[PDB]
Amino acid sequence: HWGYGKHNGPEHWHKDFPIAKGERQSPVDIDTHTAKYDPSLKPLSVSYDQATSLRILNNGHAFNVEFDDSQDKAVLKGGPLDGTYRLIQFHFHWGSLDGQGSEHTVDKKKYAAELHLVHWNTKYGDFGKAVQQPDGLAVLGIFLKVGSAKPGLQKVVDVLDSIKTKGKSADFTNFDPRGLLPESLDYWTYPGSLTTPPLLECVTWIVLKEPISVSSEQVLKFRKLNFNGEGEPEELMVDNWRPAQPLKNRQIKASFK
Ligand SMILES: NS(=O)(=O)c1c(F)c(F)c(SCCO)c(F)c1NC1CCCCCCC1
Ligand SMILES: [Zn+2]
Repeated sequence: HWGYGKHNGPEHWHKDFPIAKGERQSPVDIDTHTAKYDPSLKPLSVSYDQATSLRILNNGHAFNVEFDDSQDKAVLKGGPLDGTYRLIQFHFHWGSLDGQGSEHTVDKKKYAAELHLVHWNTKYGDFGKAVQQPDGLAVLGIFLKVGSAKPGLQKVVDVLDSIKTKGKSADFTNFDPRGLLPESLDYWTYPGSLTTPPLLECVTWIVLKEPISVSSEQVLKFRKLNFNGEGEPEELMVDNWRPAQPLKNRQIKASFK
């Protein structure tokens, strides 16, 4: 039942998912002035050389690019993390207009979209068990602004026409997610949650400071996707973002300056 509309959208989620009002919900606004520089934070280590993408799927809420995570192929480590976290999928959240679409905000600024690369802590053996643990997941979030095209996104954008409606999927091999990163790996980090139901409080959030640029043509193609399934009334897949939630009793740490 949950979704992103007036009747089932973020302000309703708490009724099925009481943790919506919990103590470590995501996303948040990143107050860049109150984020504490922490010289003990390590460089983030992003090892995507061996990533094996499998499939791309429209689930009715967003689209997911899935990876084979049955061995240590694409991993995130260091940064604020202990251990090794395996990439399982990436997805995006975006707006009906370029002035909104990101879930995290930076001194209240919305970006056109936000990419989330979702990784799970290999000490919990699989993703289902990891989401039940307070350090189960590390999600790397990257802002998108509109300007020049991102060449390494085009393969994603071109296949979207083939997964237009809910439940459609396509083969999606040999996609390299290093094509989606910006130059710098400076980050903020905080303890938070999934941003969609079940809203589990299991995420170490790592949000890059530097956005990537994507073209208006690229983001426009995102907005041509549908929330409905084939042969239902067209509801464009836009504004699939959860707004900033109360920071509460949490500190956002910066890797830089
Ligand atoms: N937004 S997020 O990065 O915190 C996030 C996770 F980290 C998750 F681990 C999950 S669990 C599903 C894994 O495929 C999740 F749904 C989302 N959110 C969903 C966003 C909207 C569209 C539904 C598709 C799955 C991602
Ligand atoms: Zn997300």
